[PDB]
Amino acid sequence: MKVEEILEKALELVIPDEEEVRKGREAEEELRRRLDELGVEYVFVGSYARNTWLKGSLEIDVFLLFPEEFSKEELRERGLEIGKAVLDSYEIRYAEHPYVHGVVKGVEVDVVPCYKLKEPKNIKSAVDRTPFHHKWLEGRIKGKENEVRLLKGFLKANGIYGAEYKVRGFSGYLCELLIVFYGSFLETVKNARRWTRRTVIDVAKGEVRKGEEFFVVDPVDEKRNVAANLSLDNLARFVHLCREFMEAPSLGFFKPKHPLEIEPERLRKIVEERGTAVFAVKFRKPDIVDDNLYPQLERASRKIFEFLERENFMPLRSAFKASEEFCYLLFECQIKEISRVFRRMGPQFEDERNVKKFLSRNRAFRPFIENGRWWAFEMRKFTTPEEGVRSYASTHWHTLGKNVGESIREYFEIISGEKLFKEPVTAELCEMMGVKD
Amino acid sequence: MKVEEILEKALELVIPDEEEVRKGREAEEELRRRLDELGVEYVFVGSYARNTWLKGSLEIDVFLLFPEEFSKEELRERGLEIGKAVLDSYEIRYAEHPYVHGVVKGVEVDVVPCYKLKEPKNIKSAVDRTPFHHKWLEGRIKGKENEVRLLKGFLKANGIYGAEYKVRGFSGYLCELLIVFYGSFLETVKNARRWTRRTVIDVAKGEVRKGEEFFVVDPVDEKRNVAANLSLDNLARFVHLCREFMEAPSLGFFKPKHPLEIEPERLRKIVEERGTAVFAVKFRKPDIVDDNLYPQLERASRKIFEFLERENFMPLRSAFKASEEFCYLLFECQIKEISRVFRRMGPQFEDERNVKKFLSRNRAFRPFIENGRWWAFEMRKFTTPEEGVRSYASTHWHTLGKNVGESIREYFEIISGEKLFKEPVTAELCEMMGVKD
Amino acid sequence: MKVEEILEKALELVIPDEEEVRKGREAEEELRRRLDELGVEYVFVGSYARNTWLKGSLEIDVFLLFPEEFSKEELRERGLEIGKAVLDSYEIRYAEHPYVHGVVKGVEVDVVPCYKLKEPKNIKSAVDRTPFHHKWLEGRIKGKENEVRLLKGFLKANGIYGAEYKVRGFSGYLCELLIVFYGSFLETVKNARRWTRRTVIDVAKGEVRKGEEFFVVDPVDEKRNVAANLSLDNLARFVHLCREFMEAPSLGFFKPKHPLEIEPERLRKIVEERGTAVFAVKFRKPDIVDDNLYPQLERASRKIFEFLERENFMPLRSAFKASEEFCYLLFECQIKEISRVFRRMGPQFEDERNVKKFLSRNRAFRPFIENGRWWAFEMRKFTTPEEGVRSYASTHWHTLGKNVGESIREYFEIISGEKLFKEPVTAELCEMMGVKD
Amino acid sequence: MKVEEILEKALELVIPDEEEVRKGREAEEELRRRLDELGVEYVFVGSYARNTWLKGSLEIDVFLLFPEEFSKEELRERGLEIGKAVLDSYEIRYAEHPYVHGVVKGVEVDVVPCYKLKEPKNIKSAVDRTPFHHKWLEGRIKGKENEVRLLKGFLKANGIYGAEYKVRGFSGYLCELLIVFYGSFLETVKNARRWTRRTVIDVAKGEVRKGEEFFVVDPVDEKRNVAANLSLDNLARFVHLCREFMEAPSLGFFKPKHPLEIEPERLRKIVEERGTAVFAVKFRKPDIVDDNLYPQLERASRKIFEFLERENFMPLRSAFKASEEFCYLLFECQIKEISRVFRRMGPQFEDERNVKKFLSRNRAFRPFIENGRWWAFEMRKFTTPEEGVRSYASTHWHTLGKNVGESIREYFEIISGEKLFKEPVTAELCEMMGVKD
RNA sequence: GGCCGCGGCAGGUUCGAAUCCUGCCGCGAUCGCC
RNA sequence: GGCCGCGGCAGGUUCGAUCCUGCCGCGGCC
RNA sequence: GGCCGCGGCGCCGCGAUC
Repeated sequence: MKVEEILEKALELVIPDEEEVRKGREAEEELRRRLDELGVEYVFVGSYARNTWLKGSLEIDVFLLFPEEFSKEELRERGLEIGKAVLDSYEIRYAEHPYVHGVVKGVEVDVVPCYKLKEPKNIKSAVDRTPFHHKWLEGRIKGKENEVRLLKGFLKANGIYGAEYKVRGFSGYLCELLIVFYGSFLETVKNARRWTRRTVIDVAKGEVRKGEEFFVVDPVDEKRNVAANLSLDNLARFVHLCREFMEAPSLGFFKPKHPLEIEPERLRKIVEERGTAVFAVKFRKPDIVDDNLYPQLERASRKIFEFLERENFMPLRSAFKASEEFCYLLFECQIKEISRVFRRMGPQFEDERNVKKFLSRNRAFRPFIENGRWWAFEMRKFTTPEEGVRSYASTHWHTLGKNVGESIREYFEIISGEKLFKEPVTAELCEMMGVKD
Repeated sequence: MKVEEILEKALELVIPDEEEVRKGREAEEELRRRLDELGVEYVFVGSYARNTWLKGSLEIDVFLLFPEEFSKEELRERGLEIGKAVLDSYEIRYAEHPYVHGVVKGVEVDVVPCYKLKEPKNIKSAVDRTPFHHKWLEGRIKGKENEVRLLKGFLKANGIYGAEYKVRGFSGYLCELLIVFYGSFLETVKNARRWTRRTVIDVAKGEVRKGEEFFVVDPVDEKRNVAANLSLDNLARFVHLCREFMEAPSLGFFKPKHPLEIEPERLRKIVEERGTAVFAVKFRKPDIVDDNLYPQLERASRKIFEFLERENFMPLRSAFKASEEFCYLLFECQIKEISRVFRRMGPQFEDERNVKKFLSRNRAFRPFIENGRWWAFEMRKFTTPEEGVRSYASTHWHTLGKNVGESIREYFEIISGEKLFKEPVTAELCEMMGVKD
Repeated sequence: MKVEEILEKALELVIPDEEEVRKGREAEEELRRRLDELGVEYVFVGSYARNTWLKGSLEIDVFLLFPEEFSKEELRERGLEIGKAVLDSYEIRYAEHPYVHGVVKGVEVDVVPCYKLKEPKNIKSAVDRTPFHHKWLEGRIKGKENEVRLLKGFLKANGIYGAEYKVRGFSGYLCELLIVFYGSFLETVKNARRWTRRTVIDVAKGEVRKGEEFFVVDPVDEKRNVAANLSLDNLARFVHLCREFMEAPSLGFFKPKHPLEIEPERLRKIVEERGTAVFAVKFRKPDIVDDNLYPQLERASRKIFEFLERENFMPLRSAFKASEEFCYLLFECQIKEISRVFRRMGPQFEDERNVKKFLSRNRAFRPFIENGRWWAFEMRKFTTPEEGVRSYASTHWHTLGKNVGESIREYFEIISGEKLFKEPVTAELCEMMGVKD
Repeated sequence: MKVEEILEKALELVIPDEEEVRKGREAEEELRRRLDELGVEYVFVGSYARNTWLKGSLEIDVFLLFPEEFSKEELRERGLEIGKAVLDSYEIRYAEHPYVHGVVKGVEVDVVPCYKLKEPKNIKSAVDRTPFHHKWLEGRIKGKENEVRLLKGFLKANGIYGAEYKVRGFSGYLCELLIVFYGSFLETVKNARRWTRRTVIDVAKGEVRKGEEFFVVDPVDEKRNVAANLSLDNLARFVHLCREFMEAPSLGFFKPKHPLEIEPERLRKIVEERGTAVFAVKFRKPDIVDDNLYPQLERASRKIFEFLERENFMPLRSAFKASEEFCYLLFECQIKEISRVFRRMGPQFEDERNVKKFLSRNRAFRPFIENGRWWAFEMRKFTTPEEGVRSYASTHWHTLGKNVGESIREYFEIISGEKLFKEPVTAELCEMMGVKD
């Protein structure tokens, strides 16, 4: 019902209120006062500094600017001292390098040390790019803050905001570049309908061209792809989302979807209708950050999926879920059970030695010749995908990711049938099988 | 035990007794009397003329020569007419060209018209080579007829004698060429152990060499392969047989093996242990010669096998049988049941026109994106190999051979489970599954 | 004396003599006989099959051609089986697939299994590319075999033939492509003088252009760089060698260089005069193949080099050496000894709290202010590069390569002075320091 | 069935048939005529001369009796000449002394030259004792030939007949002495039940004593033990077999046992259940006689076993097998994996010089004092028995037997897991793990 | 010839060997043994 | 006459072409 | 199997090379 009215109502869901702004302003003023006491060079960067952060996601980023002369150690020591002295309650977090996360008057704050550089050519670390990113945007994004907020809220409600591995979606910095390029949320959406997996957007040169992959050229560093970790599938989803929006605009595009929580009985009747084998590999979650866990959950799923393909259980899709205590690898297979007998390949009839060897082994049934080479009927170790995976996870745990694999070595179990519907994975199941609400 | 005594004992199971010879002599000289009255050019050829026919398989071949001053049409008229006016209880058989077949004083006889040719260059038809074959062998095979009979007996015992499509084995002409080449039965068996699927035996040039296929060069025409209809798997079986015989010689090799009759309950218990689906397509046998029938049964069997692979029922082997009234196509699949749901591939996400068309269809489940393409869960019309073949044979009867397919069109039934073991196909089922005695 | 006369004398050094060719032919014949006996499809490939192999380096490569339907497991099983059967004193090696290395009539052979492909697009495997490399070259290289041999000998004599990691030079395939491109060894050398680190040679297209890296396009796959593992410095050395050859042609360019082998006393005096700290980290060689060992020796020596840079010992160069039992990482530093006392950075003067903490630590000497920042004199844990490396190798063994690092972790020792000159590293030290003959 | 009838039945499996006697008798009488014409001093001895040879194991032993004047290599080459001019198809053989082996009219013959001695005082080698052994037995054994053959067959059916190193059991001569001592086969078995590892059987003195070891005094030489190469464990096995036989007599004791047939999968499941490390050392078999090979395989096994004990992998049992081309050294260990860290013992605390040296070695962790003594943590060079054996076999190949060790030096593999069950060692693995079915 | 058991000499391992393992020699045994 | 192989034509299948079908001549096989 | 580069926050994952 009228795009302009929808976008107007969508701002309410995204723009922070007076209270949250005032909460940030008071923390900012206190933060600067404490920093100025220490005589350190610093700069406020990121979403807060440009006023492009979402309602409910207030977080202040302060970058400490140190001379190029400093060592990495000196960069760390000094930085860790400034951070502790300036925050009410601090915590040492780790990324490319250590830094300090904490709180100032109720507001979350990151204090990150980096080098003060003259040109982007000296950029070695990623934290060294962040100040240049801010410098490039601070003037170009003015007046277009709410457009950024619309784009972010849009992506967030559809589960593709954030470039972290859990999402493999759009980074905040990517959104702001898109707004600078197209000028508004609506124009971004309109043009995105024609994006391909070979689209190259170059804000600095002000042009769109064709490349080898979907590439958003960092105006600060032409060799960097800002959308590097945006998956092909999430790109496709954004493009299709944009087509749907212009076709029939709705405020519902900006509203987070409520997961499908159906009764285990309806779920049982669905699986019965589909006639598939549905089961899960449950194991204890490794104590590691999301950015290590989720690529490993992806790897473990893929390996078991490929195994299921090789063993002729014909997997349809896989999925996974991480809770606080347990992880789950979910699978659906077209084959509930396969015959015990299978065909074992032998040598060609010409090979006297190896045929003799092949026929020497005792078997329940007689080998045979087909198309000039020997074959033998032999017996499978397992005849259901559940037991197949039980065997694979037992013996090939080392291939299911470093930490995920090691955990599966210590403990795992196969859960199938209606017992699986008791586990907290019904939402992932319904999504996996494409269940309509 | 030893070879020398084995072959001596084998000659008894191989050489026609004086009673069988006398039966043939009295039919020959009488048949010549009728060819002299009419005063027509004739010649006795084949296994009878060369005295190399195997015991029990007495059959006289008489070719009617006619001048080159005749068209392809004129030959059959005065050909068959001389045939009918010479044979007592005659009929008409169809293989290549029309010819007469009838019994004269006990034994059956075949009268084939053909041209009288000077050199083997004016050879248009295949029956034009038969005189030259006989003329090439009649001198060279003298003194080696028992060696020929041993090889024929050895082959007929193990179901690979005869080049007709029912057998796809060794022709009688091929057998005699091999004996002339190797000098004896024992030397043929000894050397054949080293035959490969690319061995070339050039009889006239007295050399073996490597080629593109198993090729026995016809002395009369170097471009012809005497072993053309000898299948690859029957070659393999002969090589393997020859190896086993030299290793542990026995008269049993010259005696046909037991029919192997298994009771329906042990057969049921076997199928259970294998865990496979076993079923048959039953239809009424077309009234055609075996050389037309068996290639069509092979085709129908293959087409259904390929359908089963394509539909992911994972067939193991197939076979077929033809009784007097019915034909059977036998199959064994590793999949008894597949899921109702399956994946249908859609267009890539950039392709808006086709994505819209792909998503417009109503389905029970939500389509999804994967690796840049759309995919849809859809439903199979059948979930068992039996039900799949019911559908296939019903709508694709036409491609199951000209006559076999037409019969299947008029009537067929799928027979599975215990009810199949009542059908007269137990021998073929046991062979197919490699059931050992 | 003339360029062409030298090339004529050089042919004697690179062309295989009659005896070696005969040794190859007879091995080939016996190998073909063994393979044909087994019925397998195969193809001779590589330098031997194309007659471009270098004098004294006779080696036969045979690829077993399997159908695409074979699984990897079947491919590997049938491959190894055939390899073990046709080769004497065989040996199982491990590349992409395990393959069989062995001997046939005194000649070394590789039997490698691969897929028989129709189009090069089905290639995701390096061994699958080899048959296509052969088909592309077998015709185009005819009449140019001696030119390839000239180029290989030129490269080998100067230690840059072979793309394996020990060499990081030119592969045989690359050499042959270059000869096809330029037509001769002389033209290749003449044009190579103008090569740069951005040169792109497109062989199939017969053009040269500029790119991001030195890139020789594989005619079978335009995405592949045939010179991928040619190091930058070895490219540089070849270009320089080419300029030198054309300037003053000599047969010496084709002759291997003999090691220096100077007396330990002379080497000692050279190091004394240079006034440098020269030492080695000695540890046991891991039982791994060259292609894993050498990249790890490169990493380890590089990591220790960087440590020495950080610790202000001012390294000049590093080198390494692998013997059968031991490995050596060699270093030369401009600093033999650094002062005990050093400068420790403190906080800026404004920071009252951290200054206090900084000044509260007990020290032998008083802290001081310089450029608005507090500093303190503190003591180094080590004062020689030998002891620094001793510490670093002890505590950071994990960064010196997985296998090399694990070895050093178990045992290493720092050798220097007269003890070092007794170790078998004289050649490497001389080269490292640029000692003239 | 009574014992008497079982023994009556057993004779059938044990006495050579009339054709075998006529074969040997004709070969004998013919072998004499050739020896008499030359006018050479000869004597028939051994199991044939006394008619005690077991069914199927016919061998004619002829000894050439030469004067004492011809020393060593004088009669060695002369007797060898006589051996050729009497045998049909001969061949030379070694084993502690030289001789000639061949055939005479299908029967196998040995021709061993030796000294003609007055009394058993002039004894030099074992070849000089044989005629005296024969002389001592030829009269006493008369009428008890079948008792000897029962004992021989009994032992052979249980793999403990023969003194050769592959067996380490009862020699034929020992068997005869035992029958002469106890009178019959049945009395030997009854009394053997009470044999201990200190039983001394003195035939010449007709008594049993208690001594230091199992000792059967040779009636020809009181100093030598006829049961010298009978192992303690085969003595044990025989005594246990005799107890079993008298408790529940059976003809089965005279029939050899078929090896245990077992699926690789069951074997994998077994090793999983046991939780042990099971692996083999595979290498090419040296071309040497059994009497040299097997003692070397025993030595190699023992050495590696002792290495495994020392390195705390806690081996259970070992075994070995020789195939046609390869040997296998099998091991089962209770430790699949051991920690990298271990304790190294240092000097006593008061020993200042040695403490200083011990502590001078740089190490990852701090040394410590325990019970008046210094200790340090250090790192193993391997953490699995597989890694350990690979290292040990590489460095200490020389000690693993003369020929066996040299072969290992050239090449060996370590095979474990499921790959090992493909090797022809399943019977041995079943035996050493005590697998029953 | 190979293996087995003792005596002698030379190495390796070690902070340090009469002893812990490798090698070269002498004397017996087994197939001292075979 | 059937089967197999090789070419051209017209339809099914699919979101749309890879894949199944039918029709005509060429070569092999019984 | 190891090495190099990319990605996300030194640890993981993915590409290139042998």
